[PDB]
Amino acid sequence: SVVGSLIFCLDCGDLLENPNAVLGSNVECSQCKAIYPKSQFSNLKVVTTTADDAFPSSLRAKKSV
Amino acid sequence: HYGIQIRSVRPDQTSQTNVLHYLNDGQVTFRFSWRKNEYLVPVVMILKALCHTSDREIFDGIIGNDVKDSFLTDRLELLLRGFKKRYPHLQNRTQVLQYLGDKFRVVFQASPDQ
Amino acid sequence: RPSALRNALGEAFGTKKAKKAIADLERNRIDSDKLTDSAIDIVDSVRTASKDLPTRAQL
Ligand SMILES: [Zn+2]
Repeated sequence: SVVGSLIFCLDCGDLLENPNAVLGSNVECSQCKAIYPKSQFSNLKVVTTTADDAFPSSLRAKKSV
Repeated sequence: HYGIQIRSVRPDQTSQTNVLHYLNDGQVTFRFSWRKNEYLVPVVMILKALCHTSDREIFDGIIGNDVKDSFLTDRLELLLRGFKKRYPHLQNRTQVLQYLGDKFRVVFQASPDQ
Repeated sequence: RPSALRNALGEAFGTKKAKKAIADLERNRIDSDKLTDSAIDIVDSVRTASKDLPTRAQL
C-alpha cells in the first residue's frame, strides 16, 4: 500500500508518477502500464518532528532533574 | 561530514578504498580510487547495476520495520525521486551497465575490443 | 579519446573538472588567418630585431 508519502505498484513495485502532478484519473507507471489507484487514495501526508538535539538551552538542562 | 569508510579486500590481500558521503541534497556519493585518480558515482546506479530489482526492495533492505521514522523515510524518498527524475531512461540493469561501460571505457584500457 | 576523457571528467570530479575546463579555455585556437598575416608582419618586426643565429656548420 501507501507508506507515508511513498506508494508503489502492487505487482511490480516501481516508482510512479506523482498523483498530485497527473491530469488523468489514474497513475501510469514508469516501466509497466497499469492503473493504481483510481485516484481516490488517502491523501499524501506525513507527520515529522524534531530530534531533541538541535535546540540547545540552559532551560533544557533545567528539565534534567 | 557523515561518511562510511570501508576497505574492501581481495583474497590475495590486496584492497580498495570505498567511501560513502552523505549529501545535503538527497543523493549519496561514492568515492573509489583507481590509478592515482578517483571518481564520484551516485549509489543507486550501483544498486540497480548489481541486480535488477524494484524500489520496494531498497525500502525493505534499508529501513525495515522502522517505518515510523519519517526522517530516513523522507531521505529515501528524496533518493528515489531524484534518481528516477534525473535520468528516467534507465529501467533495467543492462542499460545502466552499458552506460557504465561507455562512461568507463578509455581508462581501464580495454577499449578497442570489449 | 580526449572527448571521452572529458566525458569521464564531467562526471568524475570537481577539482579536475574545473582544472581541465580552465585548460579548455586555455586550449582554444590561438591562430586565425588575419591573425596569421598580422603575425607575419610581427615576424617582419622580428627581422628588424633579427639577432642572427650562428651558422652551426662551419663556425
Ligand atoms: Zn507498475
